[PDB]
Amino acid sequence: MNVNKKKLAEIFGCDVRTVTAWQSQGLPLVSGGGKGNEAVFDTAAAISWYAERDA
Amino acid sequence: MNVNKKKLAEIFGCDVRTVTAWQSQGLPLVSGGGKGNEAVFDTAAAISWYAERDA
Repeated sequence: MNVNKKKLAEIFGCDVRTVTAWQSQGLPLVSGGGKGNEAVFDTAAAISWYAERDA
Repeated sequence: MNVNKKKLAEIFGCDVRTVTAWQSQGLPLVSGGGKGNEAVFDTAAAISWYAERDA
């Protein structure tokens, strides 16, 4: 689902900054820029990415 | 974040029934029962479980 970065962090159970570090590592966003209610991610895409990195 | 089954489904990008099938496979719930706004899951626990399945 479409979520902002803080909501992504909450969903994953990580700090927000960890998501931004994940962006450095290839985590896709759906629409960009940065922290808070700016960068929008899709939960399903983040989970697929997450699962394909340490699974 | 504490979510119901339909919200877990939406987050993962699966049908609700896939979550119930995931429950058959060891997916932890935080508080149980069944479908819709009944069974409550934590997103971080579900993601950890999902990621540890097969990658």
